[PDB]
Amino acid sequence: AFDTLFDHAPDKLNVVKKTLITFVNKHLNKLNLEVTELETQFADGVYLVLLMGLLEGYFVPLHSFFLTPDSFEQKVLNVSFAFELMQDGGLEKPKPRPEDIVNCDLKSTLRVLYNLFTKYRNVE
Amino acid sequence: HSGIDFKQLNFLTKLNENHSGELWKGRWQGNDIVVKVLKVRDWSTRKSRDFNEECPRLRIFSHPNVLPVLGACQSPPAPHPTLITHWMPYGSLYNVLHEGTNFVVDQSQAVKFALDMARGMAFLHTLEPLIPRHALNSRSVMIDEDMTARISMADVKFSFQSPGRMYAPAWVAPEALQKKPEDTNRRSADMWSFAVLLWELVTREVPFADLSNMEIGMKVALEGLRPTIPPGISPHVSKLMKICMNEDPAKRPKFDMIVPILEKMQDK
Ligand SMILES: Nc1ncnc2c1ncn2[C@@H]1O[C@H](COP(=O)(O)OP(=O)(O)OP(=O)(O)O)[C@@H](O)[C@H]1O
Ligand SMILES: [Mn+2]
Repeated sequence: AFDTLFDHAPDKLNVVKKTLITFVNKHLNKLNLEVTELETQFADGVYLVLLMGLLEGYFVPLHSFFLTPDSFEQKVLNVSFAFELMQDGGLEKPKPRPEDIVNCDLKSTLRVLYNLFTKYRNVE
Repeated sequence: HSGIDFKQLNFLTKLNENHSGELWKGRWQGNDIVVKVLKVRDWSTRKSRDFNEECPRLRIFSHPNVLPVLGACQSPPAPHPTLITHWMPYGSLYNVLHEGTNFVVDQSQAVKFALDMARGMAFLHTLEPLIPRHALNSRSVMIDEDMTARISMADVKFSFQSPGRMYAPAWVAPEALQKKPEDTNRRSADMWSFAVLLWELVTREVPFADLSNMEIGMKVALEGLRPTIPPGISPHVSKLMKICMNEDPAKRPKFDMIVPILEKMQDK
């Protein structure tokens, strides 16, 4: 579905990747933070945590996650916490394992970002 | 300590649904009430036990500026962990200040609100230990039939209730945006919240209204974002607001210290 899109529609894929860069910068720039590379910039879980708060209307106390993660483990925990916030916002449990995000699997990352886009289309 | 029987509740009209669950206006045992229905993902026996242990502390009947939780329905056997409190005709301080289409409260009433809240907080600060996860803000204070402001015990967050999400960071002390509660002087953190309430009573504006909650918490915590002290106010109100919002938590007064200051401001 999204896989068919990832694997067999490169022209669409870039239009979609384009959609996503605009979609995520719409929000993170408010924190003076920019996303230029979808492939890695969400790997450590921080932006996903900050994005969820920007998207669902709350602040995340800095003691609730690792703002500057110091290990693979802390990144995993951040992604997992972000995935929990996603489910609190009403999304079904994400298909990728938190490790897949941290390991920079592009399909996995884009799936998560795509499901966010399709949910949070109209948020300003 | 079996709590309130959920089946006895008369649900009259739904007032809200949000991240926490829902709120209804209702009736129970001749009381006009609101019913807060908490929706919780991965509800467990541990969380249920926790709810039943946390609720009793909110049943505070001994201070006129504290609005008790009347009781709670344990879940099971109730469909959802639920709590009840008296219906307050004017709703929240936030409603009265920011959403008051009928009338605008005058500054004398604003001073009385500040005094009511200070008295209520001084009382709550006598409790040992403090009630956990109690945050002071204009949404968590109610206004009764006679314009008495009352701290909303039904607004105290449960251990399982949106942990790691703050929906009203604008009233939170900078240290409290970043440090675990155990690592802060909670009473000083609460005085910061009161200082923001003072600012809100003076401006009749929502603090940082042009910013999202995530922007607010990130900028106050890490960029030094502060309310600007309003111009054209007495040196006395100015001095009070300043000391309550001291960057140094240790230098902020206690509530019991500002009570007499507020009392003199009604009528010296
Ligand atoms: N005791 C009460 N009497 C009358 N109205 C109330 C009372 N408590 C709350 N309300 C009203 O119900 C509205 C919704 O409150 P609700 O608790 O659902 O949301 P909230 O306080 O913004 O968020 P939270 O779920 O974190 O407590 C409030 O804005 C207020 O107008
Ligand atoms: Mn509430």
